[PDB]
Amino acid sequence: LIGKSINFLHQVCDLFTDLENAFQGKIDAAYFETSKYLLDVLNKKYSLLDHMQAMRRYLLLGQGDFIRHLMDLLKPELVRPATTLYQHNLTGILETAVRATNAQFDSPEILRRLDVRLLEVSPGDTGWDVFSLDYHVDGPIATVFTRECMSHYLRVFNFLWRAKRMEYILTDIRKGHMCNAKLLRNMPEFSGVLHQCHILASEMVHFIHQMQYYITFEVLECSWDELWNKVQQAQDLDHIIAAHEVFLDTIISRCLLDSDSRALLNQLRAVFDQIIELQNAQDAIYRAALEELQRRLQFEEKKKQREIEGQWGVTAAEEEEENKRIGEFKESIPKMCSQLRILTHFYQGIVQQFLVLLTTSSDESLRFLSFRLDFNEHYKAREPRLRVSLGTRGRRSSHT
Amino acid sequence: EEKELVAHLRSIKRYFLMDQGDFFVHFMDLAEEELRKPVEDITPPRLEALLELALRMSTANTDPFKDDLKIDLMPHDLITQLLRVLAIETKQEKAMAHADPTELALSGLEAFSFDYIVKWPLSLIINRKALTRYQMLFRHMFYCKHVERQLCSVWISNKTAKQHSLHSAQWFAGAFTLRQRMLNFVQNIQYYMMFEVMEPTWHILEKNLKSASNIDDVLGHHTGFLDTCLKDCMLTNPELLKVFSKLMSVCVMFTNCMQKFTQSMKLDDTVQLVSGFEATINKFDKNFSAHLLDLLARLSIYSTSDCEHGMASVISRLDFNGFYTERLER
Amino acid sequence: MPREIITLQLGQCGNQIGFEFWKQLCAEHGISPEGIVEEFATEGTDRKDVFFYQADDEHYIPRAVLLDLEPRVIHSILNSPYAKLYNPENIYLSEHGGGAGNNWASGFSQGEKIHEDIFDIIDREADGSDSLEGFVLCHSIAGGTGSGLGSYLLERLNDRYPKKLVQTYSVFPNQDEMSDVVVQPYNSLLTLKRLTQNADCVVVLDNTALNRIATDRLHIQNPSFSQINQLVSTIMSASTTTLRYPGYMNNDLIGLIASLIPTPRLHFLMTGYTPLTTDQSVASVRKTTVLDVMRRLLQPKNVMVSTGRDRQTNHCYIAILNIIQGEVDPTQVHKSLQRIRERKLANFIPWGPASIQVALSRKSPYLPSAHRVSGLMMANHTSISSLFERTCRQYDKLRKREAFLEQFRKEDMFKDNFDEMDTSREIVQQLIDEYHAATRPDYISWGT
Amino acid sequence: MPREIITLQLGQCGNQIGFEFWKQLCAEHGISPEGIVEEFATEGTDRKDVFFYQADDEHYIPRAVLLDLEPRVIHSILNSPYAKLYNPENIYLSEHGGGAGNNWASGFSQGEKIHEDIFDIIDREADGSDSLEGFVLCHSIAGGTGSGLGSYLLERLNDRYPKKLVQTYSVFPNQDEMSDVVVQPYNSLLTLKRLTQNADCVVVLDNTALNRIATDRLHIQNPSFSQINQLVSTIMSASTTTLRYPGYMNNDLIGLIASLIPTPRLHFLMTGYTPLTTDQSVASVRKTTVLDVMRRLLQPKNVMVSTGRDRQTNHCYIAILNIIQGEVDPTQVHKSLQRIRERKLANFIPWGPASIQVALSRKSPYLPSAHRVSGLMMANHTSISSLFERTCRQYDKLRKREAFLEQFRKEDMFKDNFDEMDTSREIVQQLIDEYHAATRPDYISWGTQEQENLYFQ
Repeated sequence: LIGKSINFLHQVCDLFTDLENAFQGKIDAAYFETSKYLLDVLNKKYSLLDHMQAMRRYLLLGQGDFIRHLMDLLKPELVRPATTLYQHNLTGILETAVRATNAQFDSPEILRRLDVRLLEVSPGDTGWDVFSLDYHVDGPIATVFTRECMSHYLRVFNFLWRAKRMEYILTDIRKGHMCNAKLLRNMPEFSGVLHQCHILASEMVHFIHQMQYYITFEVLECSWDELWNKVQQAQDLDHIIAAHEVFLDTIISRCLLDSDSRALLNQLRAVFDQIIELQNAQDAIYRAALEELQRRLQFEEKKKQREIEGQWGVTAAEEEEENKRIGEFKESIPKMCSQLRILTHFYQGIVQQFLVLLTTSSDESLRFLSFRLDFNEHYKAREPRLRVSLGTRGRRSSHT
Repeated sequence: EEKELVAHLRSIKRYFLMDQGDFFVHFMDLAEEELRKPVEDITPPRLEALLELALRMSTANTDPFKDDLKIDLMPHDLITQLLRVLAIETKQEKAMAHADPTELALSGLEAFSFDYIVKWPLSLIINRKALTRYQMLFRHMFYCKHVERQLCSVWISNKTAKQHSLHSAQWFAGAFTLRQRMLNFVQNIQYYMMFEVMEPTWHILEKNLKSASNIDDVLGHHTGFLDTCLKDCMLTNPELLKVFSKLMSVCVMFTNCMQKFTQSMKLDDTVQLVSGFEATINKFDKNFSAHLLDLLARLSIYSTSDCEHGMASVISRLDFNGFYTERLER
Repeated sequence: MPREIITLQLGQCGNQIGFEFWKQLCAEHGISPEGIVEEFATEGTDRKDVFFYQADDEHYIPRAVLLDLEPRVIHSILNSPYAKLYNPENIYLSEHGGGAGNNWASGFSQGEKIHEDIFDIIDREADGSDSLEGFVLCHSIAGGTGSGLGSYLLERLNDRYPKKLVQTYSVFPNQDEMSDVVVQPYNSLLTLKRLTQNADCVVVLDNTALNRIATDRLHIQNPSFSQINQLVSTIMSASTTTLRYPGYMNNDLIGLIASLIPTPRLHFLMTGYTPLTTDQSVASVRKTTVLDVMRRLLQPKNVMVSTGRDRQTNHCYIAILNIIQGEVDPTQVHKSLQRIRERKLANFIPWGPASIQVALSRKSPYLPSAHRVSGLMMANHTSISSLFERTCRQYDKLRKREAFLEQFRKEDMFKDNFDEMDTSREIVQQLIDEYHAATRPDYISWGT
Repeated sequence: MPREIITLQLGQCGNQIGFEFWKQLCAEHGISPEGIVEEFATEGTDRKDVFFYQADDEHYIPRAVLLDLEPRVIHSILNSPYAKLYNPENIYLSEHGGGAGNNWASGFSQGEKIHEDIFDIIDREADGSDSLEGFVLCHSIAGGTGSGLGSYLLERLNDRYPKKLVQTYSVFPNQDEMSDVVVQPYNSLLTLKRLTQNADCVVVLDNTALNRIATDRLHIQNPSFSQINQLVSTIMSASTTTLRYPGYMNNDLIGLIASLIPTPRLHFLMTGYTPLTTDQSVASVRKTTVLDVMRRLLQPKNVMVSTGRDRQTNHCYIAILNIIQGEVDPTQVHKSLQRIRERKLANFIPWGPASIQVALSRKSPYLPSAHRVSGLMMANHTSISSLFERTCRQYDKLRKREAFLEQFRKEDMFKDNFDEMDTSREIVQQLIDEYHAATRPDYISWGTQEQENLYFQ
């Protein structure tokens, strides 16, 4: 262990009577001293604790304002086909969101390590599929933040970013619906379409935001804090490496980024995709409802203005066209409501199945995602697994 | 010093011996609805959360070892378990082995025990044999408290029934007197178990643990403590335990009947319903009195033939006013 | 959760007794007069929620409702150290400040006028209580306001928490002393009526008995009215101890009174305490023995109920529970039982199961005990009927004479007649008869 | 980009409440009263940009527009330590200083007179925001000026930002104190109307519950209006903490209100907080038990919201957003919401997935919390309509009696008729119907005139 620690520092940072025991204690003490010196050298030269803090802030979503701002900025971009995304443009958007959010207050050494990564852009891909945070690890810190650890951290970052992007898309849809309700108050027949869009978007936002919360806090933030605490408490360079690897593996598993949680990750990804589909459908419904409301308001305003000018408020042809437009809007409102309800029901089914898989997942963060997705027990009413998982195991260990 | 045997033992007293009455009150308040379900219908999450509420809610939160306190749901009710154990090498062994396990879904109230996590090297002293004895004591006190709570609920329900109908007050007098005999009985049994068995055996343990010369002396004193509490709580006599079990079952059935009648009267042939209720109360009173006289008779028998001087204390507590004395003579 | 007790404070005397009771309960639970947990109350084994309710996440407020028909007592409560103990919404003061004029009926009518405030107080205390057992009304039966308002509070406590048990500590007026409050016998009857109808167990606190205990046991030659109120508060504490000090058994008020109250009518309880000491008499730590404790608790001179020495009737306890704390020798307990039997110092009910329950608990570090070993007895004893029967007879004697009825006729409840006083006297007579029956095997048929 | 919130300060009382809200947000974000980040505020983990805008790289200026018909409050703000937080061009004070005379219609006319300044402030704050979420209107429902000006600000924010969310902190009047403003019900009705129609989420803070808590816990016989208003501002702050303190979830105003506002019309939210403690009672470290906490939360004396008993609507939760302040684990928040569901404290829509969203955020190190653990719930529950329906009915009762109307007849909005009051009553009725619809699977069609006509028959 001593020679290994020395090599890490270099490359990364009674004898007459009982000969066997005379040097054993001395060998162990020298090993401990050399290993401690190696770990201190690795920390001082490679900023291992600083790299871990950067990973926590960016890849573990610890800088929650930064992740929020990134997702909000990406929402209008990430809905577009990824083939039109420029990695330079995505990095610029990330930097702009940082400057517009509390991420601007991060240290330049931390902020320089938080970046936007664009995956290989394919047609039809959304930004949620290609956006990730990354944390560059090198030198001695790369012994603790190994390529596997960095990949797991980036996986958790991307998963949280995708979930937050879908949540924010659905939140923008619902915000548009709610705001346009004020405009559509003069078009009450169109208000229901906006309300249905708001409901579907709210369900999708709830699902995506709960998945992101679980991943970023229960998995990512906790595992990052454990890594940082272990590194600060590390007695040797190998102990620091092992503790950081274990932390990263825990983050991957609980954020569903490990190899074993791949089925849970697929179910969560399908839930996020159904939430994004619901968000897009709700945004389209709300856009149509707001356009109809604006047309009705413009027609009413023109009628009032012509009446004030002493002209016949609407021509019989213009009045027939206005009545036809209002009729078409009202007939589309029940249709829009039905489409939004269908999208909401599909999203809710996908979310319920994801929550069931998460509650059956070994990862505790996935159980927290299931509990959050069914806070009002909607998914618990739809997914039996979220109800069963907490009740069944605790009674069995109580019988001994 | 390093394994804090006395601190762990004080934690065990706090939880397993129901020394923290406020803790048990809070726990039973939070958990009563969940524990009343069949063990299969109980959500273990709710029991763990009620335990945590009771831990955070009691003065045990100042106990550094409170996290070693666990909820344990026993696979068998305490009475069947003790009768099977006592039947070993007895003529009853075959009867218990051939006794079909009654299809009565074991309630959490009957399955509830504590467990206590002892780490090495302290796991040498607070072993599973000790923890199981602590679980037996806990479950016994919890069941006594359940019977007390039921008798008080029947009391409250009857006080409410007395408020809604002035005319029904005459019919309620007999149910009140039955409840009062059950309540005085339950409280005196709980008092014996808590202050003459569990408390004395714990004080003996702490004194003996203070006099221990080695870890084996501490283990010996703890085993002797547990065995003394087990002996003095009447847990080692299968006939007394079986009579006490029947008495508590009759008490619970009486309290459930009184609660149902009071709820019906509050929500509200009625003369027929009242005569049926009074007949049920008189049948419960007869059964309770018969089981109580059999208990007092058995305590007197063991006191005279087996020199179990402790059994005379049970009798004197049970018949402190001589209510059973004429009945015992009869 | 603890079995919370709502305190109803009625009139000047009742409000003083309630304030002193809440002070004593706070001291036993280590609650400051301001509602702050005292640093000395480190023994978290006490049920503070029994005597205090949480008003907010940080402030513990005594569950006390101050009700008076005269503003002097309510203002004195709001000017007392317990001003922060009571919920300000739980303090009802009559705007007219005129009191009940020493008229029980006027006090009852004022209680009816303050019914809304009192039941709001009871509901607020119940909602702040996780497992509210019920309300305990502390009042004097000798005045006009405290007796009638106490009965009103008891009625409203039964109405507001109708499914919860309500035990009361009702101080009955002395019937052998000529009360300067000519309507006191009516007031005493009304208080015994309310205890009979709305309480499940009533511990009768005779101010004559309080004075006797102060003289013979506390060595107080002239017990002050404040000392009588403190004795009544001590009696209420002793009767509520099983609710306030949780143990293996009798952890709730309904559970505590269940063992004590065989029939709803036989709810007249007598109390005894030993050793009894006045606050001033703390100096001499009397080495009280178990025999001395049991004898004084069974002695009428130290008992907080003034029963006459009936030589013809074997008055008896329906049930007695003695909770003894401290160093107790089994041989001393045995000698105590022997001496009690030889002297027949206690008669027990013959008609039902009764025992002394014993729960072992640590003492409060915040409450100074004047005795190296102390014990409280709560008992249902037929000798309380002698207080209730005498109160009923005095009530009938006053009502038949219309004595002090002019003060009651000012209030609507007594404007046309004094029928409420006669009904109170009849209820107190029935309560006395039922309590006397509880000493006899025929108590099973009592009230038939 | 962060979701900026524009603060609209209406009338004397509303402007004072808004100023204190902005002060509290600054304290939580470590912003000095002058708008400068303190040198000690090195923990850049707080989201100041949610409630404040940056004027330069160093100076954070509140997105606050101060509109009053009486100059006293605006001058007091400009004479307060927070004078430099607000844009001085965003402070409108009526030269006449006479206020609205406790007339809701006068307040609306004053808002119309200060429309340009307030909407210019809102637009300036939005343009400085890369991804402005919306405007938050701060006003009082009891006065005259703040209610009308608040309704005007909400209307103009809805008109200008039709794709942006509008969250409101709507203070309901104290019902236990006799208001000197006899026309308060008209003001309250207009404010509830504007929150229902033009806001996307309204957190109702009922001063009546604050007064009840002051009475029962502080032993205060007569709780003043000021303490109730400060409690209401605290409740709004707690409900907005998840928007103001970014975390893993609900880190933006649109994200915060999305989880709380299930339908665009059913946007009337009720709030609850536990454990509630008064700032003064820090002295007594109360051994509150978990059982005592849950019982007290259910006790009306400890709940910071006085919801009316609606007898007509089987109220249910439409959507719930939980803003948790302090050290919060997302799994613990989730378990808490689960336990709330087990107790059926909120009924959710049956036609789609709905839950209480849980965001885990770090607490501000600079703000001392009087409570070891605190939590805010924001929920849309139809029983909140019972307060708004009662306010509307009282407004109609006053208008039919012309009570205190002489102050309103001075303003153009009420000179010829009281149509603004009837429109406010109609908006509150539509809000009630939508909240009732939001309890039903037909919530997809909530706010459609067919459902308003089916719930009013």
